[PDB]
Amino acid sequence: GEIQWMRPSKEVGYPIINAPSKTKLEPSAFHYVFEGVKEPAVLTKNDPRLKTDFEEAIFSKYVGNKITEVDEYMKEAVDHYAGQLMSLDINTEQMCLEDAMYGTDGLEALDLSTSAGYPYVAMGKKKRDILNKQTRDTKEMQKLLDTYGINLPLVTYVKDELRSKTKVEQGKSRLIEASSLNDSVAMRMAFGNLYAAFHKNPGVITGSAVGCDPDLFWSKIPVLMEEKLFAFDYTGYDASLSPAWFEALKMVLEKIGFGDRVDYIDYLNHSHHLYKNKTYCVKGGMPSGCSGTSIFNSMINNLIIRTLLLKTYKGIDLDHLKMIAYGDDVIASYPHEVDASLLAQSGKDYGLTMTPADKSATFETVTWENVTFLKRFFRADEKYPFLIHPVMPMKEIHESIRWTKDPRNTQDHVRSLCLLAWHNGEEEYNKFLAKIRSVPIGRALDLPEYSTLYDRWLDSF
Ligand SMILES: O=c1ccn([C@@H]2O[C@H](COP(=O)(O)OP(=O)(O)OP(=O)(O)O)[C@@H](O)[C@H]2O)c(=O)[nH]1
Ligand SMILES: [Mn+2]
Ligand SMILES: [Mn+2]
Ligand code: NA
Repeated sequence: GEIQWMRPSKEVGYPIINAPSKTKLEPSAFHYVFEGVKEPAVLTKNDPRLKTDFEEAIFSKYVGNKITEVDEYMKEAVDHYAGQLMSLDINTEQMCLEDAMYGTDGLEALDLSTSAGYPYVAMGKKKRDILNKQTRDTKEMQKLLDTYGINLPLVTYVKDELRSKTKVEQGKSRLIEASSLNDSVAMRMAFGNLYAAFHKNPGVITGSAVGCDPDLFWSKIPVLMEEKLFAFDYTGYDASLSPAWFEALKMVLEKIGFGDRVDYIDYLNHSHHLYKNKTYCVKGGMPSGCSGTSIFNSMINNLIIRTLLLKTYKGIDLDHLKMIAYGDDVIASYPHEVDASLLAQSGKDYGLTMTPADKSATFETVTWENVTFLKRFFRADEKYPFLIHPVMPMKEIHESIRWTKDPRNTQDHVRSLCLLAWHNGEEEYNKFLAKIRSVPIGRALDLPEYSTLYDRWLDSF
């Protein structure tokens, strides 16, 4: 991913975009009952905390495009992966504007809370002003489509979330590249059925975990994995992606019956962006707020891992590559051990910064004891070991609970944390409930007891 140019939006007929300069995050009722070292990410260039140019820091994620074409390995990876997906019978039909808007089996309705992007975010129009769950009115959308078309600029927003102290001082705030509602609707129409197929088939055949339910899914994973596990995390995956990777992606779409709309993928690749008063163009890089981002990111990852394997271990049997990805996050396995550090090396030649899974200092052996996927661990239940607990560290949970965006969602927010936490064991969960109930707000919430959660879990399978 690399920025080709950037200049004043007025210089090209575009309005300056307004983005709140104030975080919605504020200390919560539990701010002092729990330990935490994260603060609301920098949202503006002014933020007193800064220690380097904001503007520069945020965009540095666009490290450049390391590769130019789709080499032999990438092509073989394309063939093999496209091969597996072929065994899914993925319906190649377009998705009717209705289902694409209010959802259907295997796909949720568009999210009404998130932006609507240009031009609507500059005309003042909002999402609830275009559709409604009970009506399922295509007409209003339809008109806007005919009126403004597709391929509309991406409105870039700085993401309002918690970040480490360093990532604050280095203005390393993450960006949300929101795509116009039109575009999103189009893409959901073109790739609607693909999305469903994936959401409904998390596993090693899609090599995707998107739309999965950790409480149930963690138990199917080990069965799917091969003997030896390997993993690593990417540094700025999305932005590092070169145009070649998008092509490989189209080659895959093409082979599975979507050669039809591979055009849409071009839009994610060669991007048109609006950030404040400035406008820029990006060659490569996956936009963060786009319909399919998650899935396409995962499909590309299936291609990447296959590529570095064919390139490094000639003769390797991909049919025994068992991997599951979720965007940049991946968990893989092979009958034989492989050198992650070595694969990481080939990664650079392909423009990817891969590192020891979980900020390790070095690439060590990956085991069921130390492997994590989605920040979660795998831990067999003491009473019925054949059931696996997805275990999120408490530190993460402690961090999230010390803050709040909307006081009216404290019930839902804490409840959620509880659904993650209890897997850390009953003793641990109770200490958590205890502290929560050590202040008025907590004591007022409706939280599930350990035994309630654990039983409900046992029956869920
Ligand atoms: O809205 C956004 C923006 C960014 N991202 C994601 O954030 C990633 C980069 O933004 P991060 O701040 O998470 O950096 P990092 O995780 O790569 O840092 P390290 O672990 O390597 O030290 C990208 O690779 C993309 O997956 C989102 O998921 N959503
Ligand atoms: Mn990462
Ligand atoms: Mn990740
Ligand atoms: Na881009």
